Amino acid sequence: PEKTTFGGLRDQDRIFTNIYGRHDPYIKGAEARGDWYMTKDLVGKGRDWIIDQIKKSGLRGRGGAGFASGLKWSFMPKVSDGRPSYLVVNGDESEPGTCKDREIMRHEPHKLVEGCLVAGTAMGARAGYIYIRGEFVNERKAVERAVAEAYAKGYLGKNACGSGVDFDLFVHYGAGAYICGEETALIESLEGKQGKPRLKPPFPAGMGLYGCPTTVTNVETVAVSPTILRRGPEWFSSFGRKNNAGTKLFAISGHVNRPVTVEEEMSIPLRELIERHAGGVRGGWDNLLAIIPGGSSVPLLPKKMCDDVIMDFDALRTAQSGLGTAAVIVMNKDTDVIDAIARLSYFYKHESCGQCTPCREGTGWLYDIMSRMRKGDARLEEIDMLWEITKQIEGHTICALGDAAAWPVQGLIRHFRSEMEDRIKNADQQ
Amino acid sequence: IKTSMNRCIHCTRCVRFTHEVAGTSELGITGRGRDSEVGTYIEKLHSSELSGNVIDLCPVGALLSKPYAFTARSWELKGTETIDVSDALGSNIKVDCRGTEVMRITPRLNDAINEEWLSDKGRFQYDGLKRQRLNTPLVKGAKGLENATWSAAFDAIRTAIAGAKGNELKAIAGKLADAE
Ligand SMILES: Cc1cc2nc3c(=O)[nH]c(=O)nc-3n(C[C@H](O)[C@H](O)[C@H](O)COP(=O)(O)O)c2cc1C
Ligand code: SF4
Ligand code: SF4
Repeated sequence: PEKTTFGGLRDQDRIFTNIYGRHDPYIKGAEARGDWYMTKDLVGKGRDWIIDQIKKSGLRGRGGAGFASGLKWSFMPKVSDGRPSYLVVNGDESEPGTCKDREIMRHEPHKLVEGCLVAGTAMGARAGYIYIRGEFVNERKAVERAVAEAYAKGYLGKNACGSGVDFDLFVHYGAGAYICGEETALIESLEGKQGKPRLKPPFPAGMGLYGCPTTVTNVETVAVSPTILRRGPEWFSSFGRKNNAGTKLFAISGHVNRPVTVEEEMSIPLRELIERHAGGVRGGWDNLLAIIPGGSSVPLLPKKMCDDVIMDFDALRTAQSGLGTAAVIVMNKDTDVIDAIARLSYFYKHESCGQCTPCREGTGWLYDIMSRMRKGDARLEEIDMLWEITKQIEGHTICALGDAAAWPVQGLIRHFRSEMEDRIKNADQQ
Repeated sequence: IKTSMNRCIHCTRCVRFTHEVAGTSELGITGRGRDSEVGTYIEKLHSSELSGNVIDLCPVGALLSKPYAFTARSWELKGTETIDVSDALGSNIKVDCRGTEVMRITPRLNDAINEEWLSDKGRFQYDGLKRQRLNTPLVKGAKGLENATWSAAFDAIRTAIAGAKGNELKAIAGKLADAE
């Protein structure tokens, strides 16, 4: 937590404690680990107190947005106009580099349920829905068992936890779509239609599920909120830098000696994280072509930038990338960056719902151009054309999947244009 | 309705019409991404009597009029603004003609009566304006109805009316008779 240096989080400061499933993930272990401790008091203190404590903690939103959780929760209506309020937890964790949410769902189900209770009381939501990926059948079974147990002991329902508050929780599951993770597209999917995002000028706080005020929040934010109210906002604020306070779950994947999911305070150096928790890059730090810091949506960073880069939101924004999800992917010198970015382009071409013209057409265009560049078929001007097309897509789409499709290609153009030019010229030469 | 779905830009005008206005709820966007397609998932035929309006609503010719297929181009047609006698709504229409032939009938905007919609019968009944037409006066003889001039037909009607008197003369007006 020291302002000069950040890293080396201790076990006493870790929110997610059975993340590795060495203990019983169900209610007996949850109670023995400190779950559902004094939820009666925290809920009874009123929605306003919870909102102010979350605001003071500085908890920004996990899941990619980074928007302050307290302000988003405070956008919820205070008094009913005849429309109930709903809490939907976005447990859809589709992202090519992110695996972190699955461990929370399968090994800490009760922290998530208790957090849903706390947040629904903070926002005055009568009912709650936990959206889960359809592929996560076993994780859904774990969450459903947690919900049933909480209902059995009276933690949920009317007079939940003994306080004069009423909250009902349901578990809903999709059928597989990356787009269904977006806030409006998730609402459309849960209503029963195609998971196509809704234009934002109507906002979900104003009009959401069944036309009623709703808030969509990630499992990780919902899970961390109750312990934030228990441990204290100052404790949560201490770890990170200014405006970037909390600890976050880092999922290291790719060419590392040990791929691990770990919890660490934000503003750790990326080199320190990779070397301590991941065991170092396969073949040493010297053997780095590039690292994708925040899952596939954000632009990649070359080794040189990865040397001094710090694992934070605003700093990665300064480094022309972003910490969407703490899903860091490491590539060796052996790796072909072109093929991986082409696979990401195919991913986005496959995951576009097709609603708006720019995404529906430009993502397939991007995939085709990247496929030709993967073999060297293209010309040297094709790179400039590719940059122009990425600029055409960005900002002109309904949701951010167009931006998430454009960004990796832009990062490839920006940092590894030399390798693309080499591949294009050599194929013509040979 | 003729379909060339390859020309389809994925607006949702046809789907929105079929749901909100026509109310048969037959068309939808089946698919995801670029290979998303418009149409009935099963082999179904559009049942509404307002089915013709999707052709006008379609901006890019993916939905087109099968009766009016490959017969003329837009610049070739002279449009005259008239009304539809198909029913008592009196839908305001624009009849497009090349030479002496009516080529197609399309609606006009009149919020008072027909917002901009036309029924299929009114839209596609111009086909029956070329068939079984009466061109000349006919007077009956032992050989049947035969060609006659206007004077001869009027003479026969005069000889017939001379016999009849008072209420023996009877008039029956049709569905398409005009006020004059
Ligand atoms: C194409 C697309 C896919 C997304 N997928 C997810 C996802 O799988 N999980 C998630 O938490 N957010 C996802 N998001 C971000 C959503 O906006 C998310 O519901 C919202 O940011 C959650 O807010 P929070 O930070 O308070 O949790 C996605 C956004 C887009 C545009
Ligand atoms: S950007 Fe892509 S995924 Fe988002 S609404 Fe448009 S077509 Fe659908
Ligand atoms: S109105 Fe025409 S262009 Fe639009 S979806 Fe229907 S067929 Fe396609």
